[PDB]
Amino acid sequence: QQQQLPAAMADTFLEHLCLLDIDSEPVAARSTSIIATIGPASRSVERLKEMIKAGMNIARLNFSHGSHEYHAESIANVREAVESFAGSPLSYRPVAIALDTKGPGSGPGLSEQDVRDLRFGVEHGVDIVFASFVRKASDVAAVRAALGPEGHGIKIISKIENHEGVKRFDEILEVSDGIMVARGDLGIEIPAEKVFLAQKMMIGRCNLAGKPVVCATQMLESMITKPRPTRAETSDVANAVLDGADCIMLSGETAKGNFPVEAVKMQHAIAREAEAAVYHRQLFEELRRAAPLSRDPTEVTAIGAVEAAFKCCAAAIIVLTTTGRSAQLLSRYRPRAAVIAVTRSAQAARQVHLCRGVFPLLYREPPEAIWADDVDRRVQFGIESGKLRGFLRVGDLVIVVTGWRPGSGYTNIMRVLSIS
Amino acid sequence: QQQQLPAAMADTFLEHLCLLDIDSEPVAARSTSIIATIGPASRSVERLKEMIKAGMNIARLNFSHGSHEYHAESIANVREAVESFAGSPLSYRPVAIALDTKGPGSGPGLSEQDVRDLRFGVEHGVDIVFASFVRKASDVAAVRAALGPEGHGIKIISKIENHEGVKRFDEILEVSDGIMVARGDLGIEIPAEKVFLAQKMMIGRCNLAGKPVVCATQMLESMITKPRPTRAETSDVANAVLDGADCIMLSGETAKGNFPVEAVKMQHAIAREAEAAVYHRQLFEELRRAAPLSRDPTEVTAIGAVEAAFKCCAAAIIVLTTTGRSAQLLSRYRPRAAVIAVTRSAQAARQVHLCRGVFPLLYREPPEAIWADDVDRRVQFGIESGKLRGFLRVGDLVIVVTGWRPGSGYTNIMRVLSIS
Amino acid sequence: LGTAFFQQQQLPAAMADTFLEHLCLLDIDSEPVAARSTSIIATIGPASRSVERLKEMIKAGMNIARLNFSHGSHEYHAESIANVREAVESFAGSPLSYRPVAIALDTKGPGSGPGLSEQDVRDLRFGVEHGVDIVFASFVRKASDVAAVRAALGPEGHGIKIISKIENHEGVKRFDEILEVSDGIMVARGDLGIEIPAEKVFLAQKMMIGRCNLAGKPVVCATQMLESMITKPRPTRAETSDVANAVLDGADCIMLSGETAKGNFPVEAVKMQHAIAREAEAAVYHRQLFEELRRAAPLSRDPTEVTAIGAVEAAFKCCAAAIIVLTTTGRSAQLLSRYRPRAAVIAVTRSAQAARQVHLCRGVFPLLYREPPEAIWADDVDRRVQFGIESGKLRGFLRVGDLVIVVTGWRPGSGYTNIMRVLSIS
Amino acid sequence: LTQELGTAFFQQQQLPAAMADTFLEHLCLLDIDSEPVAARSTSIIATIGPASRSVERLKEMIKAGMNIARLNFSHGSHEYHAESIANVREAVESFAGSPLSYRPVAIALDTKGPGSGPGLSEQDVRDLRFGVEHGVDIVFASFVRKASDVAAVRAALGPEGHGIKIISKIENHEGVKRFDEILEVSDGIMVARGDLGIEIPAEKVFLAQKMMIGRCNLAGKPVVCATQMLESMITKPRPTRAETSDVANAVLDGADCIMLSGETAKGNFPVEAVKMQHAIAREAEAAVYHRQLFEELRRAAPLSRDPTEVTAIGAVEAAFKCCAAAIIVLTTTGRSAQLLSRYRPRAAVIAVTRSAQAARQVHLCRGVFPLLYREPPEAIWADDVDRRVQFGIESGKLRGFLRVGDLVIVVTGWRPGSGYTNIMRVLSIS
Ligand SMILES: CN(C)c1ccc(S(=O)(=O)N2CCN(S(=O)(=O)c3cc(O)c(O)cc3-c3cccnc3)CC2)c2nonc12
Ligand SMILES: CN(C)c1ccc(S(=O)(=O)N2CCN(S(=O)(=O)c3cc(O)c(O)cc3-c3cccnc3)CC2)c2nonc12
Ligand SMILES: O=P(O)(O)OC[C@H]1O[C@](O)(COP(=O)(O)O)[C@@H](O)[C@@H]1O
Ligand SMILES: O=P(O)(O)OC[C@H]1O[C@](O)(COP(=O)(O)O)[C@@H](O)[C@@H]1O
Ligand SMILES: O=P(O)(O)OC[C@H]1O[C@](O)(COP(=O)(O)O)[C@@H](O)[C@@H]1O
Ligand SMILES: O=P(O)(O)OC[C@H]1O[C@](O)(COP(=O)(O)O)[C@@H](O)[C@@H]1O
Repeated sequence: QQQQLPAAMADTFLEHLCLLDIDSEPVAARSTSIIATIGPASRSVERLKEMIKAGMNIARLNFSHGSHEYHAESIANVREAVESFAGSPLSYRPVAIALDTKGPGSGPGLSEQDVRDLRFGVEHGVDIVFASFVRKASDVAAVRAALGPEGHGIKIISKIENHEGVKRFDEILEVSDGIMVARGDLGIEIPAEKVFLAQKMMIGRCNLAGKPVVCATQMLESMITKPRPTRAETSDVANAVLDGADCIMLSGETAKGNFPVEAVKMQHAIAREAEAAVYHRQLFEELRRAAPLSRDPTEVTAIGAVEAAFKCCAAAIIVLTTTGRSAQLLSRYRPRAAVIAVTRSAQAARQVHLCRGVFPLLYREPPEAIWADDVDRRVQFGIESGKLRGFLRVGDLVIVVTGWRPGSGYTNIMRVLSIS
Repeated sequence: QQQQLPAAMADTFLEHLCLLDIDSEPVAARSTSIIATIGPASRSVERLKEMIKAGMNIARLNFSHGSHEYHAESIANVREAVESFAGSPLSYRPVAIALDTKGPGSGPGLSEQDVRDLRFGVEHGVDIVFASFVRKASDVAAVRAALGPEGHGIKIISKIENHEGVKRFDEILEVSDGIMVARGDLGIEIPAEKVFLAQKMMIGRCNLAGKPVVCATQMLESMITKPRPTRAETSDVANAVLDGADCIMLSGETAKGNFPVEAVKMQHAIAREAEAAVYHRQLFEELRRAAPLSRDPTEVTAIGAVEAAFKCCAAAIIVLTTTGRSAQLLSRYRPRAAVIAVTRSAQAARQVHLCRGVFPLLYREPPEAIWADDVDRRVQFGIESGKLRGFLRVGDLVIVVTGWRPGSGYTNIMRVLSIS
Repeated sequence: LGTAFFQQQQLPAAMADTFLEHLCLLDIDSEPVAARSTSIIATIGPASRSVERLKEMIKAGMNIARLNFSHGSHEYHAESIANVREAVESFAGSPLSYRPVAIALDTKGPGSGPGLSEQDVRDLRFGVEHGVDIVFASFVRKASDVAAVRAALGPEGHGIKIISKIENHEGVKRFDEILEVSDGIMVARGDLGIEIPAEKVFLAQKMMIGRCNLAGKPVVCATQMLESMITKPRPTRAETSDVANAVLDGADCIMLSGETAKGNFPVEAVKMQHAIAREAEAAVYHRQLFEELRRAAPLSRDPTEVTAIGAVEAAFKCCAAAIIVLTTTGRSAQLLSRYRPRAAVIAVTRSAQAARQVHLCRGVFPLLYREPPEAIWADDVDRRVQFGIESGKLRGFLRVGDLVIVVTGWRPGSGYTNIMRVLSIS
Repeated sequence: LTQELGTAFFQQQQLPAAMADTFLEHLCLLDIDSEPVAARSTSIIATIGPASRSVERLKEMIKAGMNIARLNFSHGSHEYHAESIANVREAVESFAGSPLSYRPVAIALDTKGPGSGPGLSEQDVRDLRFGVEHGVDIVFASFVRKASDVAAVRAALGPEGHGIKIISKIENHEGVKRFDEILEVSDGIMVARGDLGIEIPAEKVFLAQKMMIGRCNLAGKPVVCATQMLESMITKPRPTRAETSDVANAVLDGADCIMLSGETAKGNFPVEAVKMQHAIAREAEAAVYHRQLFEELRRAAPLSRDPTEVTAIGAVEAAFKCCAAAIIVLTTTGRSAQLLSRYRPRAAVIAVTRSAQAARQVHLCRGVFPLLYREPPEAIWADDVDRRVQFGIESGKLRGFLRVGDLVIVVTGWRPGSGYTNIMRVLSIS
């Protein structure tokens, strides 16, 4: 069979490793979202469109370099390239816009420049903030305050860049929306030979907590100048996916390199192969065993849907979401099935890329008179969207996750549907 | 906590054994159905009513002793005592009627008397047939043929009573509806020291097949004369439940003994305690791992519902059934939650006692004009009944299993309900 | 390779990856070949006082002889000890087939008051004077009760093993403190089934056996195991079930109280208990049992404990017929037993008391070495090795090629075990 | 007063992370402050070239932890490689003054390959005969595609080259497909990712690496991870975040050896790359989840009636039970040490042998620390055995392996000869 299914059927992880096949082509859609740093090499509207077609999910704006005028233009080009595909909603791919802060610099609270960068992001409608150099939970609260009452929906991903941040990780993760393993600065503050330990630990604690985790810095570094990466670069990218990272990131690879689209395509290729090599048998059992009991129907429905999808090898789990939460809760159980999130919120659709295996679609049509009808219309939108994108074929089984009443947090239904 | 919950939380079976508490009272309803052999000591309509209140689920008619007139009278008195409780529809407990055949005696095929006995059972509306001395799959086919065209809906439980029956078990189970470990005759054909091996093997193979299994003969033998059983008798009963038997049975204990109701009450008491001592953590994992993948939504919904019920420690899994199949498929995954089956079929309600943890409700209310309304009215019937019988309290969580259109084999929905 | 050995003593059922597949692979035609591990304790009464009949019970597999001091005078029980030791030493002519038997004293109990009853003090002093090996302390409810029994033994009764009978609710609740100070536990289901609901007795049994297995201390299942056999020649289906399940639960010993003491079939009950125990031992799922027992056992800096886990692991790897261990106090063999190997722990000791007492730990087969000590200890141990090997070649335990694990020490005495060595037979 | 000095232990070398019941819990328990204390297991293979040819710099590489010296026969004349052998052996035997701290180094020959078309290359025949004549210990057979290719290399060595270990470099798709037959006839495998990354898609190389390492771990045969491990260190003093990651992951995957090519052969930081590979490998070994690794390795290993194999599993089990500092094994061929290594113990497998070749070759097995016993054989073998055993104890005492009060597992045999191992004995230090 295909997509490492004989390797996934193995009773032991050693058996699984021995059953890995280079000829077993991956068929599932690429789960681990790609974050591309936008710079001179990736700012043109034609090239940005190419990167979207290549699989860029999030666009990073590094506020360490660049003026507010430069970054406002970065956003416009990004938006314009994304919106050119709006004419065909069944194929429109949303892209999130993230702001990577410059950092507290001198050491104390939040830098004055960062307050001005954060209020700019709020004004320009950014979805995610990569908080540079977070060392404690008070640093996160300061960033949340710097966004104000308008920046409430914006996701805060804390960049762990030093030893203090690693030690105080649990308090930072509790108050953050997710973590970024910013290996660049981290490789300097702590010994370079200990960085993998911090990466693997953070990814593990994030997987345990259900919160997104981003692997960052020098993933395909040689591709800035060369058309093909090193054997260690392909290895690192594949291992970040195998470790359980929700996102993979490109810095100078897409910002100032000669091969921006090629780095995106390469990251996509490796991530797709690594996802099929995931030992879901033990991964799901351990994730389920580790997850505490829940009396929230959204969480209870998530584990039931993931279990049901595993049983029939469901091609996708279509979930109707409003804030992204239902999709995030399905993602935490790491299913082999694609979590197709259908939401009317464009912000939630962009943000849900931080979760692994979540494929957002934006329902652009107005709500129907009968809620039951409007719900079924969105389920069909996700079936039609997944059919033209290759996710679904006729005769496939899908798990459909819905709620009992309109509004966020009412998810409670899982239903087994047969395609067409 | 109560119902061996600290013992169930343990990561290892040894830790589970060490965590068993005598003071941890069981709270869940008694799953393992009790089959009581009706004889002179239990013929009384007055006494039958007491045994129904004591927890008798199935009434066995041993055709080795007794005339057709004697047994048609026993059935008439059983049904009289059962329909006396039909005034309260939320608390009406259905009882199945089983016919235990005399056996092939000599051997050319099915005995001449058995053909008459089987024709009688069909005419008298029996639900289950205990086929005595089954040695091959041809023996089962002969019994099904004997049940003519009318009797095609009677469940056939094959009594494995000899060495040939044990050897040819897999072919017999494939054609049977379930197995009875008839240890009486079995303990004579094969060495008495090897009977436990055959019992444990058959129960294991039946659990793996999802088919019911009955433990029979000398379970509380001393209680025929004495008011209290031996330490080995309580042990055997508890161990049959721990082994994974769907049903426990009383022969002379209830048919000709001085303590018929007391034996039923005692079997109930032991079974309730043994069910709380079940290590569901490994049991469910092994049962799930062993069960093959399925493209049947009834099957897929069952594993999703059982997984969702474990996650929240759901009070009960309310399933709407017609043939009892949906409830049986939930039972095979051995949930801690009570599978409350809500059916309009009187026969299916009686027969569903063969599956462990299935609590049937006969829905006598008239069909509503709108099917979705009728489904919800039936779903609420299960909630009303369980809540009345102590199964449910307000604020509890239940897993509700339904289907997309009316008619059997369309089950595909699992929905997390919060009581009242 | 062993052709018939593939379908043998539930080996296909033991090879299974899951316990459910293990249950499905159990075969009635797979005859057990290994020696019977779970020791049998027979209560000696009027039906079993006869020296002639005692000899039959020894040949039938009785390992320990119980003296119930609830009935009988000191003269009545001293005669029993003489009858027993007489039958015991009748087989001493052939030391290679010499089966030692332990003598246990079951106390009457504290009656109805705080402290050890006055009769119990006399009974315990009697046992010390008569050289009993084990004491079944009736109605133990706390760790102070055990200390009182140990004090009543005095300076002479130091080697005597104290098995605490848990017979009531207080004893069940205070189990961990009682086990810490006891040498082992008896699940005295008779009295226990009265103090706590009869439907909760199996819970207490399974818990105690589990905690004893965890602690490495012996555990005895007692009362009404083959109760119907007091009057009838064959037991009930529930009785064979209970006996088999006690073995499957992990009990080191099975007992016959009243089934041998006053029943028409004393030898037949012993033979039946032996037959069931042998079948149940082959049905043990050693794959998960050993993994769980190893995982649960704490790490140790004691070479006797470290050697035990290494020897049990080595025996599983090659399907060693037996693990021959050279003990002095029965500790090295007890430490091997706690890891529950499929191989027979053949204990070779010069201590007659330790040889009798080592019956309390499951799978331990004691062989009293009567030959005199050689001038060189580095010669003595090597001859003590061959003594145990030839007892297996006589008793059927071993055949040519049947590899064995040999457990010895660096110097002679108590607790200097540190060597495990893989030996090939002939 | 605050007598918890065993709190410092159990908190070092990822011991809290190793004690976890689940692999997720293990990942969550990994600590950057938990310093590794055990000796570095995964052997380092350094490619010798212009940057690493001087005897002076070779001595620093040996002190930095180089275990095997690779001679790439794709570049270089027979005169150049023979001079490299003299410079290497000269630098190695400079430390022979203290046998209790002498570190042996193996010499490997990496062949040029069959070139353009089937059959063993004509240059390779000359190269292989040269290696035999010059006493090489290992041969990295370039571009092995089937079991016949291995047999051709074994034949090309001749009757003299019988002890030489043959590590087959899997460099193409055919080699990956026909892996099981190649491993059966090879002494070990090299995951030569350089050539491999060209023959098969670059995104599928990790799959081939992880599969090969897994099958090698299953078979008990050594496995080497090769090509671009610390590539940026050829020019820069510090590696990339992906390079440290890849090195650590090769160890975590279960590779017995890690390798440096241009990194030491033609780079500006040869010693620094060796020191860096050592640093990462040491940290990655403490992060190994031995709890499931040992259970899976034991479960997967077939039952054996060979006492050498039975003693190995018993010794590894006994070492985990007491957290033995080291497992001292007496070996002649290196087989007893290899069989202990396959079960992947946390204890250091200290191999004591009188064979200089076996001592060099035993570096291919992970966690095997060879010490060459130069003392003369005693008249009675019985005494001589417990003095070679004591040599290992005194060697560990000096080399920081053994502290007083520690426990060691000692693995010996019943008679002098290969494969006669059958004894495991628990010894307390000093
Ligand atoms: C304490 N001692 C002496 C022990 C005895 C037996 C075993 S065992 O045979 O390996 N063991 C049997 C019990 N199961 S299990 O409980 O998870 C269970 C798995 C099923 O698949 C299955 O159908 C039924 C059961 C089951 C359920 C409730 C009570 N009883 C059995 C786990 C596996 C031990 N494992 O570790 N310690 C063990
Ligand atoms: C949540 N995330 C981060 C996870 C990722 C992957 C897996 S997994 O693929 O099932 N997983 C891989 C790691 N092994 S293992 O560590 O026991 C190991 C078993 C071997 O047989 C073997 O050859 C090598 C190893 C091994 C690998 C890395 C470090 N030290 C040892 C266990 C099984 C997870 N299981 O639970 N959580 C998992
Ligand atoms: O995933 P979230 O953010 O909790 O919200 C998902 C919600 O979407 C629905 O499926 C559809 O309802 P809406 O009309 O608000 O879109 C709800 O029933 C469910 O609560
Ligand atoms: O258990 P069964 O035989 O599959 O029957 C359950 C059936 O009953 C329902 O739950 C309700 O419909 P009806 O009771 O009107 O047949 C169906 O949707 C489902 O297919
Ligand atoms: O059973 P124990 O108390 O652990 O002792 C076993 C003893 O066996 C021996 O191998 C032999 O002891 P002896 O020569 O004194 O009989 C000792 O080294 C060890 O102390
Ligand atoms: O590693 P190998 O080839 O199995 O050799 C191990 C051998 O070493 C010894 O300990 C000593 O052997 P030598 O005297 O031949 O060196 C043997 O008893 C054992 O058989």
